[PDB]
Amino acid sequence: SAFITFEGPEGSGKTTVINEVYHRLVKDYDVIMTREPGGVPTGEEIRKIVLEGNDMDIRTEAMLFAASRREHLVLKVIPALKEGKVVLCDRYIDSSLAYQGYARGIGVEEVRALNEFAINGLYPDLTIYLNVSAEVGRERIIKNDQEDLKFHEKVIEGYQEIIHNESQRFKSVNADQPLENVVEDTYQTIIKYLEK
Amino acid sequence: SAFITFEGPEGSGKTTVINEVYHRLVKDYDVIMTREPGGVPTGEEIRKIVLEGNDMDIRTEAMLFAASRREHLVLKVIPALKEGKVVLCDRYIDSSLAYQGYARGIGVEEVRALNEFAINGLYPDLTIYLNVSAEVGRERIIKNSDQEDLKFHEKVIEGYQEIIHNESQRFKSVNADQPLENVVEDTYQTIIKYLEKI
Ligand SMILES: Cc1cn([C@H]2CCCN(Cc3ccc(C(=O)O)c(Oc4cccc(Cl)c4)c3F)C2)c(=O)[nH]c1=O
Ligand SMILES: Cc1cn([C@H]2CCCN(Cc3ccc(C(=O)O)c(Oc4cccc(Cl)c4)c3F)C2)c(=O)[nH]c1=O
Repeated sequence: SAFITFEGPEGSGKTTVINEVYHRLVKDYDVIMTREPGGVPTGEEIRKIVLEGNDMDIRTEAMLFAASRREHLVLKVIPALKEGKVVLCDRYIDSSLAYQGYARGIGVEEVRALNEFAINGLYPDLTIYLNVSAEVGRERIIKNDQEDLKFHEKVIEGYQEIIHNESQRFKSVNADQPLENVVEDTYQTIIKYLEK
Repeated sequence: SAFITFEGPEGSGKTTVINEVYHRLVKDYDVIMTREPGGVPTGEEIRKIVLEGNDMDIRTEAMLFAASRREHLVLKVIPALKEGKVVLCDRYIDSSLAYQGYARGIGVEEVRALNEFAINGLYPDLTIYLNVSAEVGRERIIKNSDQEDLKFHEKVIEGYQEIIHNESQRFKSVNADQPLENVVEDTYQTIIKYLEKI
């Protein structure tokens, strides 16, 4: 079994990459695509709070993302891994570190301590980082304001810091290239890991 | 201002004590009494998830108690402390430490790290611990309102003892084995000595 997470800001081609890689992996592996809360009842209710929430305190929001993460991990991810599945998970711990920790200003290590409580040692076996420049990412967003532009840059800066410190499970894919190549590089990286 | 929390297992008479003590304190201090979620909408919606939980994972439950704690602290406690009020809170971080950490088995230090993210340095100035023996506690439950319930009750008490041993300075342990009139009086007097020394 394998627990593979996908990380990157918006405009990184993440949705296209997961769907295309899923279609290629299904030939050889029992594979699933998922994202938090991913249909888990408690997680869905938490997501309703987050999405109905107005001016929510950033720490409360971080704790809700971590609570939906745990529900999705315990009721979806772990049973799938137990079945021998390759789990392709859209966003996990690193999204909270880059968005809540870095971009929102809580502190990466403070958001890490929170998410280590939530995942309780269950780190991904492999994490694909779709390394897009802010400029290409910004262009893909308009295809698919000032505060939004700067928040997007801060998210990327956050991801740079996370990938700088930890580089074992992390595999950076050049997401500035056309999506066909981003898909191919992501596919080859996954196969190399799975076949090892 | 002062942030005073109230802790204890069920059967310690905690609700009864806090109500009576608050009623006496209102006569001399600008004081509010609250508990989580305490009407804060997001906290109330979180409370509904906790209660609707079917064999909920203990870590998710702990994070929901901590998110409810943040909302209640941010919207009710901190603004009252900024207005110079005395804030009496029925259950706070130590309830998570004792129930989720010790009795549920997540570990006190792990639940403490979660709750330190939630409270962001805002520990109580004083914590009243209603120190009821497991035997008096057991009997009081049967009068106010099995083997598994008794064991969890003993574990909650053992947990609070562990927390108090490691952080004695913040706590004031009140004999909760004595009649409720006496528990109220000792709790009220402990709070007065603290309030008149600030
Ligand atoms: C997983 C995750 C995502 N995000 C971001 C990722 C980029 C998009 N934003 C906004 C957004 C967009 C859509 C939804 C949406 O799902 O409609 C959404 O709600 C949730 C997404 C995941 C979990 C939860 Cl509890 C809510 C959301 F916050 C969330 C974080 O800030 N932190 C995390 O840990
Ligand atoms: C504050 C707190 C309380 N408890 C216990 C205290 C003893 C009673 N139980 C059960 C209980 C009883 C009533 C309610 C109730 O409020 O009806 C309740 O729901 C909540 C109480 C506080 C916060 C939240 Cl999110 C839910 C509850 F869990 C919870 C914990 O285990 N951890 C904590 O952090």
